[PDB]
Amino acid sequence: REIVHIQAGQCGNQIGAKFWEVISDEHGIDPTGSYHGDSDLQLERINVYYNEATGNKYVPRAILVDLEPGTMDSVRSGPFGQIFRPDNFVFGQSGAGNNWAKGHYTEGAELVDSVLDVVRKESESCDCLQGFQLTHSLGGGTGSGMGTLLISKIREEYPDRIMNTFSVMPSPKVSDTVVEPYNATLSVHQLVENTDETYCIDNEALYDICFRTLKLTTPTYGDLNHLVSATMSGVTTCLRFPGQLNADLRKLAVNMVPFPRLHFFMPGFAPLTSRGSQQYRALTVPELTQQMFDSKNMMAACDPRHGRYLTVAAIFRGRMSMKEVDEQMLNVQNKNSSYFVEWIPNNVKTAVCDIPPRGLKMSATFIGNSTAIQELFKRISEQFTAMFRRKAFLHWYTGEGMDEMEFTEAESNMNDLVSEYQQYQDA
Amino acid sequence: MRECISIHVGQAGVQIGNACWELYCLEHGIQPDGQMPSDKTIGGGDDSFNTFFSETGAGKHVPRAVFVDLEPTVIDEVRTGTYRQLFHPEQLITGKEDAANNYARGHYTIGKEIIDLVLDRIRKLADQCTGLQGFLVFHSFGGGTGSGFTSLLMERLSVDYGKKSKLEFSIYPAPQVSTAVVEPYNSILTTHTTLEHSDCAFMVDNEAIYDICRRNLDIERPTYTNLNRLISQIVSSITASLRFDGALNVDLTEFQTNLVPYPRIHFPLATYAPVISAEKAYHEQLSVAEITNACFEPANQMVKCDPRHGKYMACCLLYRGDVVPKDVNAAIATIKTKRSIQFVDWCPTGFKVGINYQPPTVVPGGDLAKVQRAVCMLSNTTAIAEAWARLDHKFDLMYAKRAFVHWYVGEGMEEGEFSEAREDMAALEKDYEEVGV
Amino acid sequence: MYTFVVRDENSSVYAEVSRLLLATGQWKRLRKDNPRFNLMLGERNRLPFGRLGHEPGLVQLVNYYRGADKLCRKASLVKLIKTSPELSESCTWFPESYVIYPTVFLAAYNRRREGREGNVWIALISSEASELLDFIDEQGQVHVIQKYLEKPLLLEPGHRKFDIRSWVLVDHLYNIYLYREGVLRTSSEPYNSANFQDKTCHLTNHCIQKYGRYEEGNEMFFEEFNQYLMDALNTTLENSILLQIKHIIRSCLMCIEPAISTKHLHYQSFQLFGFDFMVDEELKVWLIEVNGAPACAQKLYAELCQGIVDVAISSVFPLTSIFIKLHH
Amino acid sequence: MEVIELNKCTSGQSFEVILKPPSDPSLEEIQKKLEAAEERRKYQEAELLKHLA
Ligand SMILES: Nc1nc2c(ncn2[C@@H]2O[C@H](COP(=O)(O)OP(=O)(O)OP(=O)(O)O)[C@@H](O)[C@H]2O)c(=O)[nH]1
Ligand SMILES: Nc1ncnc2c1ncn2[C@@H]1O[C@H](COP(=O)(O)OP(=O)(O)CP(=O)(O)O)[C@@H](O)[C@H]1O
Ligand SMILES: Nc1nc2c(ncn2[C@@H]2O[C@H](COP(=O)(O)OP(=O)(O)O)[C@@H](O)[C@H]2O)c(=O)[nH]1
Ligand SMILES: COc1ccc2c(c1)NC(=O)CN2c1nc(Cl)nc2ccc(F)cc12
Ligand SMILES: [Ca+2]
Ligand SMILES: [Mg+2]
Ligand SMILES: [Mg+2]
Repeated sequence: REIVHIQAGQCGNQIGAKFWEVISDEHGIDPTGSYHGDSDLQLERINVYYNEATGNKYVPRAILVDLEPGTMDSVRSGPFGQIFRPDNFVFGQSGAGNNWAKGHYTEGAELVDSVLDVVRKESESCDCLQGFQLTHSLGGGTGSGMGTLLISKIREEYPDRIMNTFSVMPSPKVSDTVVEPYNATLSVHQLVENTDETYCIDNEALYDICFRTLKLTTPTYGDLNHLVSATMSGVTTCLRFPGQLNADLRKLAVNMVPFPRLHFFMPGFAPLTSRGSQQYRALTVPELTQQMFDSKNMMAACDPRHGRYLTVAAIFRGRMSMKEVDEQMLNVQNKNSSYFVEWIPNNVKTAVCDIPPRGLKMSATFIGNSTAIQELFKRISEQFTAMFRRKAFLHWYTGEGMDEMEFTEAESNMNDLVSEYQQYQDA
Repeated sequence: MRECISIHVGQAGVQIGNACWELYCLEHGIQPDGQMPSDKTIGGGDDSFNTFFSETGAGKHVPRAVFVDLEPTVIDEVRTGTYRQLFHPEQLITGKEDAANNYARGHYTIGKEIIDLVLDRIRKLADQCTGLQGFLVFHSFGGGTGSGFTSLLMERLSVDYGKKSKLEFSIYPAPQVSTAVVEPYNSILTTHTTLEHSDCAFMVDNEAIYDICRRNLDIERPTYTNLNRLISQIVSSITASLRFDGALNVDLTEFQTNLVPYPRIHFPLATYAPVISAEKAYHEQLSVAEITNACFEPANQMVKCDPRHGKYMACCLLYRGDVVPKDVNAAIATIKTKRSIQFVDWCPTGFKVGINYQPPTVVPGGDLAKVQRAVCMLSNTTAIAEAWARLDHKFDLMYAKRAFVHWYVGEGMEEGEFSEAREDMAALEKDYEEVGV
Repeated sequence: MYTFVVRDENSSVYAEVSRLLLATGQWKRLRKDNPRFNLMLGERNRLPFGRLGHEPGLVQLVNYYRGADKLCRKASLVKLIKTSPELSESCTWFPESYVIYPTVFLAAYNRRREGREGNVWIALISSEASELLDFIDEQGQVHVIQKYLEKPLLLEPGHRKFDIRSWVLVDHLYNIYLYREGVLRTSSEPYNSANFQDKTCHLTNHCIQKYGRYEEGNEMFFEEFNQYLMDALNTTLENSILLQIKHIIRSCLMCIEPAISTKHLHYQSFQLFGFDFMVDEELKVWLIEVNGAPACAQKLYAELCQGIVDVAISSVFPLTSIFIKLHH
Repeated sequence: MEVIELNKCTSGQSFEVILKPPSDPSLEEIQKKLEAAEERRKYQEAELLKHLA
C-alpha cells in the first residue's frame, strides 16, 4: 500500500524536506538512499513511503512542486536533498507572489499538467496505492492556490484514493503578507470538499509553543518546523511501522470522520522539545497522557475545553507498559468524559510502536477531531471579513480573473463549516 | 461418513482458524506436513476425523478448510507458517484492498468481485465430499470483511447448498481489543442479513475471553494469540463430536435439534471450565462437580450475562477427560438445588451430556495447563439477548446522529438498510423477551 | 474522583444521596446517558441491568438488585413464600394469601366457615367472598387476598392500629443492614370491628391520612413506642417485636440470595428496602408488604442517606454505626 | 432424575438426563440488489465527475 507524497511552495517544501529527513533517520536510510539500520522493524513497511531502487537503494515517493526555483534549490542543497528522485522536481519560474489566484488559475495552471505527469509515473509503479499526502501552507500562493488545484485534479484522475494534507494555518504572529486570510479562506473551501484528512498545523499554535513553553524569545521558521516534523513523524507512525494496528489512510478516515466535511484534525505532541537541547529524564506514561491532551501541546490554537472530541487517535512511542498506557488513557476519558461525545461510543483509540523518534526515549502523538477546531476557522473568518467588507487588497485577485462572488462563496462555505462544527458541540 | 467444510473469513476468522486447525492437528496426531502416522487407511478412509480432513494418495491429511481475506497480510502468514504444507494454495484466497471496517465495502463494493472466485474454490472442496453436511463459518462481527463479505457468502451458500447446514463462530465486538468505532454498525448489518441463513451461531464476546485471560491466566494485556488459543479450545470442545467417535452431536443437524427449538433464537451461550494457567507450578485438579458448577458462573461464559434472569430451552454438557456419568449426575443433582435454572415450560428441564475420554490438548508452550477433565456447557438461554441490547444501544447512539453513515451510503448502501437491519434486531429482542418472561 | 448518573428524579432518598455525594468533592454527576459512570442511581422500571459492568477500567455499582422485584410485588411475594422451601407454605409470620386473577381460597374460607371463625380479608376489605372476588375483576389486573388481622395490637389512649416500617440496606457483599430508627405509621381512628369499610382506621397509610392528634404526622418513632411497651406491657421493643423482625428480614433476604447476589458478577448491586410489619394483640409480628422503592421519614433522611453512602457506596469507592448487621 | 439413552464406545459415552418434564432469496435477487448498489455508486461518482467538470 504505497502513499504518494507531494510538497508544494515555500512552506510545503521546507516542512516536506524536514519530514523526509526525520523519517529517513527513523528507517535508517541515509542521505545516499542506503539503509544502515539495526532493526528489521525499519524496513518491513519501508515501501509505504519509499521506492526501492536498483542497488537496493530507497528513493522517497516524493513529488516536489514550486512555481519558483528558490526553496526547491535549497532542498537539493540540503542534507537529504540528494535522496529525492531528480525527475520529481517540477517547477516554474515566475513565482506566485503570495497570491491564491496565481496559484490556482493563471500561473499554476501553466505548470499543473507537468506535476500530474510525475504523479502518474509514480502511481503506475504502485502496487496498491492508498492515496496522497500533501504538505502546503494555506497563506501564500503556490502551496495554497496551486496546491488545492492539484488536489482538485488528483481527485478527478484518482477519485477513489485517499487525499490527506498537512495544511499550515496562517497567523499574524508569523505572517508574510496581509492577504493570508484571503488565501486561506479560499483554500479551506477547497479542503472541505476535496480531502479525506487534513492536519491543521496552525502557525499561531506553533508560535506560542515556541515562545511560552520552549521559552524561545524570537522563533524562526526552523523552530516552528522542528515542531512540525515531530508531529508529522508522529501521525504517520502507524502507517510506516509494524504494530498491532498497521493502519492505512482509508481505515484512518473511516474511523476518524463521522461526517464528511468535519475532517480537520488537531494534532498534538508530547514532550514538547526545542531543537538541539536534549533533556535526559524520560517521561512517565502518566506524563505523556496528561501533556498530549494538554491544550499547550495542541498544534492548532484551539481550546479543547471549548469543544467536544468527536474522535481521537493516540500513538505512544518507546518501551513502556501497554498496561499503564491502557490505564492512563482510560483514566483521562473517565475523568473528562464530558468532553467526548456520548453518541460515538468508545471514540478514543490508542496504538503503540516500539521505536521512539530520534532524541527522545518515549513520546505521545495526539490526533483529535474536536469541534473546537471551529475556533481556528472563526479566527480566519474574522480576519477575512475585516478586510473584505472594504474590498481591500481585492485588486490583486480581480486582476487575475477572479470575481468578488468567488470570495463571498468561500467566505460563506467557511461560516457554514463553523456552523456545522457548532451543531455537534451541543448534540 | 459426512464431511464438514470450514470457512474462515476476515482477520478474526483466519487467525482463529489457524488456532483451531493447529489444535485439531495436535488432537488427531497429524503433523505440520499433513502426515498422520496413526492413519493406516492410507489415501482414504471414512473415519471420524475424515469429516475435517481429506487424505492424499501420498497419505497427507488436508484441512477441509477455506481461508478468505480481502487483504493479503493475515493469510500470508498462513502461507509461510509452521503449517504451510497443511493447506493447499487454492484454499488460501486473498484480495488486495480490504474492506476498511466498512460493512458495505466488504459486501457490495469489494464483495461482488470475489464472491464468485470464492464460491468456486468452495465447490472445488464440496466435490471431494461424498455426503457434505455443511459449513462452519468463522468471522468477526466487527471487521468490514468479517461482517460484510460473510453475509454475502452466507447468502449464496443458502442458494447453492440449500440442503446443507451452516454454523457460525462469531467474534462479538469488544472495545478493549477493538480497532474500529463502527463495529456496531457492521454487527447489526451482518446479523440482519445472515440471520435466516445461519442454523446455529456461537458468539464469543472478546470482552469475556479477554478477562478470562487476565483473571484465570494472569496475562496482563492479552494478545490475539492468547485469546485465540483459548477460543480454539472452546471451538474444539464444540466440534469434537463431529471429529470423534460418539453418539451426541454427531452431525451439524443435531446442533440445531439439540440447541435450537425456535429457529431465530439460535445463539447458544458457551461456558467453559476450567481455565488454568500453565505458570502455576502447583495446581489442585478440579473435580467433575467443581467444573460443572463453574459452568453456571458468568465469569466463565463466552459472553458476560446473567442466565438467572432468563430461561433455558436446551443444555449440553460436553466433557473431555476423566469423567463418568455417575459423577456428572451427582454434580447435576447437587447443582440443581443451589442454582437458579429455569427452563421454558414447553421444554424439559434436563441436560444432554457428552463425554470424550481424551483429556483436553494444550499446544506445547501455550498458556493453558494440562488438566485431567474439562467441560464446555452449551446452553440456549435467553439471557444472551443482553448482548443484543448492548450492541443495539451502541447502534442507536451513533445512528441517531447518522454518524459515519455516509461511508456506507458512499459504497452503494441505502440509509434504509440501516433501519431495516435495526428493526430485525428489534424483532429479535422481542422474540427473546417473549420466551423469557 | 468517582462519577455517577441519576435516573430516578422522584427518589426522595437518592435525591439526598446525590446531594451528599457531591458535597464530598470527590464525586461528580454526569449526564444521565453518560456511560462512563461508577455509580448508577437507577430508574424504578426497566432499569437496564444488561448494560452495567461492560466499561473497561470502570468499577460499576448500582442501587438496585436485579430480581429483587420477586420480593416487592404482592403477587410474587406470595409465590415466593409458598414455593421456596426455606420459607415454606407454613411460615408462621405471613398471613394466609392467595393469588386470584380476574377473568384453594374458597376451600380454606369454608374450613373457616365450618368453624364460623373470623373470615375478613383484604385486597378493599370484605367478609363475604362474593363481595371481594367481584372487586378484582372490577379492576382487571392481578390481585391478592390475605387474612385480615382482625385482632391487632392497638395503642392506648386511642384504641388505634399501626404498622412498622424498618429500612433495610443490602450492600454489594450481601451484608444485611437494619436501620436502628424504625417508624410506626399509626391510625388516629379507634379500630371498629363490624365496620370494615372504615378506611383510615383499618389502613395505616400515611398518605391515606389526608391526624396529628396523638403523634406528629401519625408517626411514632422507636424511643416513644418502646417506652409505651415498657409502661403499658412491661416489655421492650427488642424482645416483643424486634427479634421477630430481624428473623423475617433475614429469612426473606437469605431466600433470594442465590437469585440476586452480585458476588461474581461484572457489575454490583446494593439496594434499600422498606419492610412493613403488623403486630397483633399477642405481640406477634407479621410481614405485610416488602417495598423495593421506599421513602424514608423526614426526621431520619439525614441519618439514613448518610449511612447508605458509608455502607453501600464508599465501601466500594473509598474517599457507632446506625445499622444492625443481620447475621447469616 | 432419569438417565435415558446411555450410548458407550471406546472414546467415551453420551446420555440425556431429564430432571423434570415440560409444563431464502434467489441468485437473481442477490445479483439485482447487488447491482443496484453498483449503479447507486456509479451515479454518485458521475455527479462527482460532473461537478469537477
Ligand atoms: N478473538 C479474536 N478476535 C479478533 C481477531 N482478529 C480480529 N478480531 C476482532 O475482529 C474485529 C474486527 O474484525 P476483523 O476480522 O479484524 O476485520 P476483517 O475481517 O479483516 O475485515 P476488514 O475490515 O477488511 O479488515 C475486531 O474488533 C477484533 O476484536 C483474533 O485473531 N481473535
Ligand atoms: N392481613 C392484614 N390484616 C390486617 N391489616 C392488614 C393486612 N394486610 C394489610 N393490612 C393493613 O392494611 C393496609 C393495606 O394496604 P397496603 O399494605 O397494600 O398499603 P401498602 O403497604 O402497599 C403502602 P406502601 O407500599 O407505601 O408501604 C396495610 O398497610 C396494613 O395497614
Ligand atoms: N510553520 C511554517 N510556516 C511557514 C514556513 N514558511 C512559510 N510559512 C507560512 O506560509 C505562509 C506563506 O506561504 P508560502 O508557502 O511561503 O507561499 P508559497 O511559496 O507561494 O506557497 C506564511 O503565512 C507563513 O507563516 C515554514 O517554514 N514553517
Ligand atoms: C478513533 O478510532 C480510530 C482512530 C484511528 C484509527 C482507527 C480507529 N483504526 C484504524 O485502523 C486506523 N486508525 C489509525 N490510523 C493511523 Cl494512520 N494512525 C493511528 C494512530 C493511532 C491510533 F490509535 C489509530 C490510528
Ligand atoms: Ca483412513
Ligand atoms: Mg513566503
Ligand atoms: Mg483484515
